[PDB]
Amino acid sequence: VKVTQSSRYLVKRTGEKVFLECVQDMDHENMFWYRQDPGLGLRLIYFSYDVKMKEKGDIPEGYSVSREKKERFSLILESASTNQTSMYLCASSSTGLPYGYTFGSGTRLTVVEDLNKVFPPEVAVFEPSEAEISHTQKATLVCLATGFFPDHVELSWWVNGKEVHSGVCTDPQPLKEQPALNDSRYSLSSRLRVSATFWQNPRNHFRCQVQFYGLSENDEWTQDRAKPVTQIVSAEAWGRA
Amino acid sequence: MQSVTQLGSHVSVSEGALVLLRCNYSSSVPPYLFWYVQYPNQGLQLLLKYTSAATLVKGINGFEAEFKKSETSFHLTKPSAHMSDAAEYFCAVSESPFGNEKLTFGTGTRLTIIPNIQNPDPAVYQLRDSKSSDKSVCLFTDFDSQTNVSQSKDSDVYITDKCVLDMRSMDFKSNSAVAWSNKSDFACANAFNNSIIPEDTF
Repeated sequence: VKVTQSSRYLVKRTGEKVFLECVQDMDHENMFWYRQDPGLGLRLIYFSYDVKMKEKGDIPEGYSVSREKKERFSLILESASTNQTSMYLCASSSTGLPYGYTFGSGTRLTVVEDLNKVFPPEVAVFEPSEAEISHTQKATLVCLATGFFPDHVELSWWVNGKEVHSGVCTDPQPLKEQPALNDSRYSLSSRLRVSATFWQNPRNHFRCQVQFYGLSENDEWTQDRAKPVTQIVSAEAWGRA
Repeated sequence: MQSVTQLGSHVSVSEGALVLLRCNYSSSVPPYLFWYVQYPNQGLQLLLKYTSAATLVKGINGFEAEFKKSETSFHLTKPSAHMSDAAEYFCAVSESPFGNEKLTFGTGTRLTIIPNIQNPDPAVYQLRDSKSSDKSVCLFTDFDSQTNVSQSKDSDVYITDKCVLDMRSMDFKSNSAVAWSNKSDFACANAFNNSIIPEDTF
């Protein structure tokens, strides 16, 4: 009772033809592909009400679809443009059951006019200001993630091997490292706040983790530098007296 | 199930205040309506649905909506907003009583909740972790939500907007923005600048 999409992000070049799959284990007759854009909510591209059937949504232009088996629903972009840059959402449902839609969990796709522009993030951590600690008896560590294109990162915090959610804020949007360049690179920051005693106890471990999603192994380059593949870049710091 | 609109793509309300998210529909046939919420990181999830089973529908996370046929509306409300309500919200409509057959969504309302900072001691602080290379971040923190951080002017200096962290176990929340540059003539004590409080400590 899950609907799974094939990849959670993907990167592709202008003019290329793109294939996303969706799959579901509930024996559902109905499957739908939407896309999601800020300001525009969800817009239905295509749907299918049985194996081999298809029907245009409100915005099929540029797309084509393929329902081969009862379990699969593929969406196909005839030729990538930057207005197909979006979050793609699959959903499935049953004609008979009274349960409605089950949604997949997205695939973000970004389309660029030049594959050489994608980079991982370098991840630094900054340790608290001594002056905060004394004035408040708390301790804010800051993480920067920098030098990433495209904006595909997922930043988490880890404290003695267990991830944490209390005491954290991350920028909802990153800022543009270079605000003129059309395909400018990106930076993101987060914060982790803890009582200063926690910070003043070198038995405690903190790590800033930044999962990036770039090129898949199939993609093709040879610039001298590492192939910018999906990866986790961390940084860390220990407690301090 | 013909169409839907959500007037107000962005609502910001104080923690504890009334939440109201608009939804209006047109339908040539009998409509069935649905509200979905999408939390920052995760996917879409049913908050509530209307079926011709009663007028005032009650849903998850403390929400409610009224199906008012005489205005073509199904507005989402919650009397007292919680930090954890921050999310994007979508109204949909279907011709099927269960939402099996195609849903038409509206355009979304982004909900932002404004923390009530209790005892603010605003300050700018210098952090440098001594791995020290192309390094010096400045933290402006513990300010009141009255205060907004304005963008950069020197285009080679970076400020991030304010963010809100909550140390649940100490029923304590606090706002912060970060600023940084590699430039040698750059100082925390003159890095932030705008809509800024005199009592800022250093």
